[PDB]
Amino acid sequence: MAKWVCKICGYIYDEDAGDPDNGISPGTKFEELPDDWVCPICGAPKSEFEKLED
Ligand SMILES: [Co+2]
Repeated sequence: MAKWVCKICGYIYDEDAGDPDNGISPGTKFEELPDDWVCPICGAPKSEFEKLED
């Protein structure tokens, strides 16, 4: 699946890994993350992520 980078801290949201420590199962698309999910490292909102693709 796709990977997204936090433009603040460099955390990679890997859709294949999800974010289970914060309620997100592996395989959850970025678009499907709750609106108020934040970067688990720096706390940045979803707005600050960019998808890693051309
Ligand atoms: Co971050």
